[PDB]
Amino acid sequence: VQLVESGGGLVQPGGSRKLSCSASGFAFSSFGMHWVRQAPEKGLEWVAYISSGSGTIYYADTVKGRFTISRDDPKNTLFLQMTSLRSEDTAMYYCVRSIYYYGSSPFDFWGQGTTLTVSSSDIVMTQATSSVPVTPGESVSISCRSSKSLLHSNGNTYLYWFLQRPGQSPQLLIYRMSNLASGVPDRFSGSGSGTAFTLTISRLEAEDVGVYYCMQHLEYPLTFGAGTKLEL
Amino acid sequence: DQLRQEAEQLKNQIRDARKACADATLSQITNNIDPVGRIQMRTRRTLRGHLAKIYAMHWGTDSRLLVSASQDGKLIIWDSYTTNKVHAIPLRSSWVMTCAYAPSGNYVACGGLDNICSIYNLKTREGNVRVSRELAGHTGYLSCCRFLDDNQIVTSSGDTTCALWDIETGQQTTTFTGHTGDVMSLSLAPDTRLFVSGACDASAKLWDVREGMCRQTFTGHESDINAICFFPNGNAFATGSDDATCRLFDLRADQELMTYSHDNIICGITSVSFSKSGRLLLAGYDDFNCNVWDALKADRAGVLAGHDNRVSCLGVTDDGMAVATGSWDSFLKIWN
Amino acid sequence: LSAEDKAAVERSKMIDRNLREDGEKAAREVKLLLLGAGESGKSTIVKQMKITGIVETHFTFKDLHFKMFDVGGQRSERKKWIHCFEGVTAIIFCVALSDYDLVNRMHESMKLFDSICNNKWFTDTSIILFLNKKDLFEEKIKKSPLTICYPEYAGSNTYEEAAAYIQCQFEDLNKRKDTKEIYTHFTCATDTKNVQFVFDAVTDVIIKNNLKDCGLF
Amino acid sequence: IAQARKLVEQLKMEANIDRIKVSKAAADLMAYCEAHAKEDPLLTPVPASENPF
Amino acid sequence: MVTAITIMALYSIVCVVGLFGNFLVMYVIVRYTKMKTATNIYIFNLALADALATSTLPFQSVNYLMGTWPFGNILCKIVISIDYYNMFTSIFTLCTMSVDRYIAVCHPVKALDFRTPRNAKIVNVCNWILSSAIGLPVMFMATTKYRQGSIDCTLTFSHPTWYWENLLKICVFIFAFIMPVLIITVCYGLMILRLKSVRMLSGSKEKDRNLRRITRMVLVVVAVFIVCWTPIHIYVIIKALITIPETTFQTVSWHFCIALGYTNSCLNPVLYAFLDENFKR
Amino acid sequence: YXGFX
Repeated sequence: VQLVESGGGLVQPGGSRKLSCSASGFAFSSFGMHWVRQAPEKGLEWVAYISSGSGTIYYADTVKGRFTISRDDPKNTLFLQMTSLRSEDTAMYYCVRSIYYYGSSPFDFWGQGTTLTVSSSDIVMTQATSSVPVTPGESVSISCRSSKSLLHSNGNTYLYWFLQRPGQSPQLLIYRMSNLASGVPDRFSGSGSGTAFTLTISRLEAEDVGVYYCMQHLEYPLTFGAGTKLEL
Repeated sequence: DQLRQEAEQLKNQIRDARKACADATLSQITNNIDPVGRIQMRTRRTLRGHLAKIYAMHWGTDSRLLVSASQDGKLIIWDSYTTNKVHAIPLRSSWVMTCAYAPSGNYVACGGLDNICSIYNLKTREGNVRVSRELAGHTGYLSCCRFLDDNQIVTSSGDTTCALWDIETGQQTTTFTGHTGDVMSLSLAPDTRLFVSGACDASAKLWDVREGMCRQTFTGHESDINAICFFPNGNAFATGSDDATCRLFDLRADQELMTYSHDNIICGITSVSFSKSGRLLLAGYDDFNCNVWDALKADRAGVLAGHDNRVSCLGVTDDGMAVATGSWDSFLKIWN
Repeated sequence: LSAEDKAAVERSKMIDRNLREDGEKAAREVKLLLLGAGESGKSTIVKQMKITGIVETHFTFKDLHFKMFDVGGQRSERKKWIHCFEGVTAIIFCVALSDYDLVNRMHESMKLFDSICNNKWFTDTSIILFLNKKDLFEEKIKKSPLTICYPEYAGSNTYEEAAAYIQCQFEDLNKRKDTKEIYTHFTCATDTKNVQFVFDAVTDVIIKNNLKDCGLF
Repeated sequence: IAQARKLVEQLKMEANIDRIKVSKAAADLMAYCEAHAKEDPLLTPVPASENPF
Repeated sequence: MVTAITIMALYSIVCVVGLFGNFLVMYVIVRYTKMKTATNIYIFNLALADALATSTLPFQSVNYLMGTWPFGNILCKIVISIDYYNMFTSIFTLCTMSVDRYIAVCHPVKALDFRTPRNAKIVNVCNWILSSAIGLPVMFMATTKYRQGSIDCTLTFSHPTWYWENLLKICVFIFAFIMPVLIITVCYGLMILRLKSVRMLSGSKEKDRNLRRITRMVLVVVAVFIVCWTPIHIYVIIKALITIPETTFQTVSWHFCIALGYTNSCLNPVLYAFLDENFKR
Repeated sequence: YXGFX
């Protein structure tokens, strides 16, 4: 699986720019697709979504009207045509694969990202702790409160955890509070309830240092926590 | 010729042992127990996705993800709680007779009329489902597929043999040759140590996957048997036949324990499955319906008529919440 | 109420639309079961057209996709899988016409034709029979005549009535004549219009199928 | 006699099974199924407060 | 005098049995065929169109006994709109079912391509919209112009005032009686001439009796179409051509002419949904 | 039809 974003660059305010995301090594058209963005010293913010078949499209409030997401399924390519770009849009833009069915693992692969430097109701996922120092081999418990209950009447709690190691794209660790994503080591475990959630690492190892994001998938717009930072 | 006479002497010996030293009296070990009256079950969900007559039903350990194939070569994986679909797997060998579902929930088994037991991958990356292996080696037709683990698999092929493979090698690591007819059905144990297979010889045998020799042979029918399933105690199995007779065989007793029939059914079985306690037996007749027998009294407990054509396969969950009658009217029901 | 399951319903709707278009693709195609005696004549009428147990022969002729199934190389109990072939449009029942003298063999094809023609699953489906090997039957009657394998026969030991008599002998085996038709074309190595006869009979059954679906019949 | 001798060996392996009579091996069926009639959601039907349908 | 008070009974018994039969046909369609195949879609189309057109029939009766329209402006546009909508819908449903049968018989290989139940649904929506395309001008010209003393319900014309309505009756005649008869006599006669050359129905006299049954059903449906909708379209041109004097026997026979106009809408699902094989299942 | 005029 490969996802390669392009189209980044420097743009004057008010101008337009089209990003592309080229997918290879998988059945692209069977997957929903998201754009998630990350401002320079800040967390993740969800931008847009296209379902399999293009029947359903959602935009974040702060971008609606200005950004258009589209896909060219025969050429296995996703586009985001942006116009009237403002300084507040300067971010790394991630292309993200997803799929929604019983037992599936959404948000399980992210592109490398492209940086677009621009010249010059929502569920709140509060992460009150911005950084934590951790010595190797120890065990840590991070907490993530939500402004609304994430437990749904079907019994699932729609809370996702991601890890962004420094300099790399973020990687899914846990989906729906407690299920371990494919490829993720068993040192991670998830627990929680309505409005309260917990990530726990047992015997923390090297390279695991980075930023940990909470995310709500209860309703659109998808929203991230401020991020918890690890350190050696 | 005298070797045939000694074989007949051995058959007379194993009939004399289960005739003289077996004192069933099972009109008396069931009149003390109370009946279940009459059970009423209704179609909760009508899974409506195929365009042809279907032939398969098996649920996973999640009790939600059932698999179902039909004549058009489109085995689709349903969702029992939300009526939705999660996979519509295309396949080539369109004349599918049977399917299965892995207890881990990762694989499904297919298998048609052209000697190809295809096993698929579901929980994979790189997009959609993917044909993992092409299990072959038979001459007749696959009739019932079952998984032991994600590694091993037993089947029931129309060229008189049952087979136990390894999936990563695809070679028949154990054959099972004990019949003179086509093994129509196949079922496993709760510990999956030893299985039972039903053939056209009016005989269901108990095989074990450790060695490969059939341990006991159970006869008593008059025609072909089309549905075998172990009792949830792992010590009995129900055989449905084309003689309108879903009789229950007992392993430790080692004969026909009791027979299930009724007057106005001169009809044929297609599928038999128990509940999670085995008081009721879901005999799927070809009278465009299925019956529910009080399986320790030989009495009828219910009639689950909800179709217009004959049922073909009938799966029950691992936690006993539902049955799934799948008819040739393409609209497989889920009862409760 | 359907928090992220809306995308699951959208996935199910997309693949349901895929199942619907695949069902329409299978509906405009038309399948034909192809029986035959053991090594008798079915090797010719898989070559006269354009062209494991079952093996498909997917071809086309005049904007219509045919799917032959020469199943007869599979040795098992035929009754326990023939029910998968109900709803087929035509059943080409290839018979060698010149195999009448071998060790009897014509009566074996009569027994197979009586089995498939009075079969409970095929009481409506028409059956085509391709009496092959005209190029040998026209000269194995003048020398080794038909009086061996038909004791109730007398008179015309020429081709001009013998193949017609075997055709009437096969056609006199349906017990339900008002429902199914029994078509016959004498195939040969020359004048490759056997697929024209297949197309004619399949067209004639598609007419009856559409009249049954419309309600006239 | 190449196939029937396999049948003789199989019947010789099948003859010496430990025979237990039915009243001591079908009373286990009634005792089992009475010991699991409570955990059987098709005998005693589960109401809609706990039914997942 | 006294015959009009029973003329309402003879006028409304047709509406009663028509709405009753249409309700039976739409109920057995929605409860026992489940619109899976394409033919039941057209049958339910014709049942709905004839049901709405037969429920339209008690509206006109008060214009023969009471003389006014005691419903007002608020229903005149609506009733005339749905009447001229359901009329062309019933006509074009018969035409589309006839084209469907002609494709299913005379062009069988192409019939495997065309008449799938998806395409049947979209061509049904197509001729509903094409019926609306001529029903909506009748809605846009249906005013209320008072008589000596009454409340009326009628149709006026735009500019030019006198001549524009003369186009409408000739258009309804040539587009609602001439074209459907001219399409369904050829569109069924070539089907009969094709079925006379079919080996499935040619010999073996029971099968010849089945072919005779098909020809009887086709001749009966074309004959009942002609016998029902001839005089309502002949007299509506004779009234426009020559000025008839009002005779005291005339208008009761002309409302009987309206009655056997809507008797097609009554007996059409009676002829279709009962004289098939799908009623048995 | 035939009504209203």
